[PDB]
Amino acid sequence: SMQAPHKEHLYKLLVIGDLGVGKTSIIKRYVHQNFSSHYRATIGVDFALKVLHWDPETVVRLQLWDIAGQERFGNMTRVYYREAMGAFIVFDVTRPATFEAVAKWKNDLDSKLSLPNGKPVSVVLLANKCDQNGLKMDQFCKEHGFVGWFETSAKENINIDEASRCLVKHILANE
Ligand SMILES: Nc1nc2c(ncn2[C@@H]2O[C@H](COP(=O)(O)OP(=O)(O)OP(=O)(O)O)[C@@H](O)[C@H]2O)c(=O)[nH]1
Ligand SMILES: [Br-]
Ligand SMILES: [Br-]
Ligand SMILES: [Br-]
Ligand SMILES: [Mg+2]
Repeated sequence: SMQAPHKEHLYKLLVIGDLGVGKTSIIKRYVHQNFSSHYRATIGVDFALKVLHWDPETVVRLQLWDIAGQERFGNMTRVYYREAMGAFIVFDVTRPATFEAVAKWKNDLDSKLSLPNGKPVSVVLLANKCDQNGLKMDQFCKEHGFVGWFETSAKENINIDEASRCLVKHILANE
């Protein structure tokens, strides 16, 4: 048979952002290679598993937590975030009110979760629905403690493989 991988990683990753920004769609594209325009609102939280053959020696398993957009108005997001090693925070480029919610989610996450060493977790910002300022997005990341941002489309499959690759790169880098 095949030589077993040298190393296998399992990481919990959060997907957060306000109602309808595309959290579920990004996960469905990334994991199941599919999209539909039909809005099925998440109730509480749903889960998916991405297997990355990271290198010939290395598997990375990503336990994706698809959190519903109104969960930040509840009382225990602290439980949702427990043991996560990274997050995507998503907004809808067509609805600027969802961009305002990004800092709300980021502040909620950073207040309730740190790595064992007390460091904040790696977070990438996804500017989603780009199928429907570069410097300013960079400045925003530096001001709010994001490692990166990408324009994404679950519909056209833009930059979702790249954003996830770059987030896992950062999570390994703190190891
Ligand atoms: N055009 C376009 N529509 C998108 C994209 N991503 C999501 N949508 C649509 O936007 C709507 C909301 O998508 P969801 O993935 O359910 O959003 P959500 O953030 O999971 O919503 P909640 O779970 O209710 O908080 C749906 O009608 C999707 O088809 C995208 O990249 N492009
Ligand atoms: Br539809
Ligand atoms: Br809301
Ligand atoms: Br809103
Ligand atoms: Mg959803």
